[PDB]
Amino acid sequence: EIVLTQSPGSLSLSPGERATLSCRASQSVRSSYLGWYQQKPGQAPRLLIYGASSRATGIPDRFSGSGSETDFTLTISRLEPEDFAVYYCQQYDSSPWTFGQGTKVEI
Amino acid sequence: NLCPFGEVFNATRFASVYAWNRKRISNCVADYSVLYNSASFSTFKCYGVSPTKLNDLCFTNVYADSFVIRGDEVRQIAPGQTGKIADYNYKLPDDFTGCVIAWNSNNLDSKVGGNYNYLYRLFRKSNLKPFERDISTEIYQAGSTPCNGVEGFNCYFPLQSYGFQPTNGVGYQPYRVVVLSFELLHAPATVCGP
Amino acid sequence: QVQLVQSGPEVKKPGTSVKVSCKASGFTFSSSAVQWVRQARGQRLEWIGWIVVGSGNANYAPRFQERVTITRDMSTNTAYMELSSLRSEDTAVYYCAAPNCSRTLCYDGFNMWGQGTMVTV
Repeated sequence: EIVLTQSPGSLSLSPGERATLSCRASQSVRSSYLGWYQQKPGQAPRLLIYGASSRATGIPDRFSGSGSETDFTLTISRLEPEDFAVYYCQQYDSSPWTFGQGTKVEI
Repeated sequence: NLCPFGEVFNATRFASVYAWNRKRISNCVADYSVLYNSASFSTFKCYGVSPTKLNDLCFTNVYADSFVIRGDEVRQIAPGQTGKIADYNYKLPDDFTGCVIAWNSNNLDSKVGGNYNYLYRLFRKSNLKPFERDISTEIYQAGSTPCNGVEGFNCYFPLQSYGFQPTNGVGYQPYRVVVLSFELLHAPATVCGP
Repeated sequence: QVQLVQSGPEVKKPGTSVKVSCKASGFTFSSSAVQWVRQARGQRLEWIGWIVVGSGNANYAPRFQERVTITRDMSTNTAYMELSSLRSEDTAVYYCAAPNCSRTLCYDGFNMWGQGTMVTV
């Protein structure tokens, strides 16, 4: 069981400035076997990036990812009104594929 | 004198479809009427030749391809077919000459505890060429990222087992398939019927 | 238009067994694999287990390993998940998600997600 620490639990920030989200792993995880999901309230999650630094299709250039063995970071250049949702990371490296606590971004 | 057809068709354990034995038959007389008129065969379909002219005809080489496939997959061993076996395990050329022979081997291969010895290739980058034998156990690359020899997501074991059970229906019973390929070239026809 | 269309919600009494399924259309199902996750209302997502439909090999998370049987039916392009001995805390929205997979190559991420089905115990 690879526990995924999440910090911060909540994030209150105005639109237009930068944001830094943190996915912390108990032990090292392969960079390729990871993805980020945006869950809007009352909706299914939707993949944004895979392999830490590779943006998935249909996502604009503003979203970006930083890759490292034990540290993973998602950065949004410009906050938009529809981009306020709960973000989750997942590791495909080792079973079970755990999910993070989830960071809520609001204003 | 007589060709060793009996050894090929009475062998105690046959091979898996992915690695199929290739025996070249030469320098002997081939009796076909014992096999053709046998009451122990379920399928005897000839392609490119007539079923009774085999005795008259003389060929340079006879190749016996022996593999175990599942009941529903017997129809795939023919020229111009597609499927898990036809494309990834055993491909015949379009100008195939010979006969495809199959019989029900449920009481020989199936085990009550589960027969897992037989395997078939499930994942391959491209379809096989005619009579191509692929025996690699290399990890399948489903995506654009490297597996590095470790399984998991998008990295799977290419082989898969059949899982033959004595309580399955006819479509899932094991059937042994011997394919007699007739190859003629510019050499003396040392193989001839009686 | 590659989608994954599952069934509607169910409400079942305690101690019965629920059958959930997801039907794929528009893409080559056999190459792909399906992951099953559940999310209770107001909480995080929990990973039940994933199966490769073509191989049929099913992996299960340790907590729910005994009670989940994840099967697939290739003919109908459907992945099945069954939960037994349903307890009151098991009420959650269940999801299924598979990577968009072409015959030659697969997408590195879980692109396609399901609509979500509520299960009440």
